[PDB]
Amino acid sequence: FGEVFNATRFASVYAWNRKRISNCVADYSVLYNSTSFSTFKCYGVSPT
Amino acid sequence: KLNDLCFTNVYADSFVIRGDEVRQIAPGQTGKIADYNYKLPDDFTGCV
Ligand SMILES: *[C@@H]1O[C@H](CO)[C@@H](O)[C@H](O)[C@H]1NC(C)=O
Ligand SMILES: *[C@@H]1O[C@H](CO)[C@@H](O)[C@H](O)[C@H]1NC(C)=O
Repeated sequence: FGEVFNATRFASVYAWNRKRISNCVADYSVLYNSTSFSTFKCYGVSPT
Repeated sequence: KLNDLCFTNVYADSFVIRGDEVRQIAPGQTGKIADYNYKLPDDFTGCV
């Protein structure tokens, strides 16, 4: 979560970036204090 | 239809949050407000 949501430089939208993720536990409660999101929407699954 | 109805068991809940967190005051939401602070029922009748 730290080099995805806390990267120093992001890409331009025309040359957008894609990154593989594997072999890791998805415990996002670590972003509760880290990162306030104005938008967060999920498709095909319930957030709960 | 609010002008033509009569209401049973009316309660008002009040609090203050950050602007980013307002989207979490809704049924079936995740995030720290909706997990540790204030939770709405899945079957909710009323207004936010
Ligand atoms: C949350 O982040 C703030 C700012 O970095 C920090 O002061 C606070 O101690 C953190 N809270 C915890 C214990 O996660
Ligand atoms: C993001 O990186 C900065 C760089 O020092 C750090 O201060 C901040 O705490 C980081 N936020 C995280 C890891 O949530």
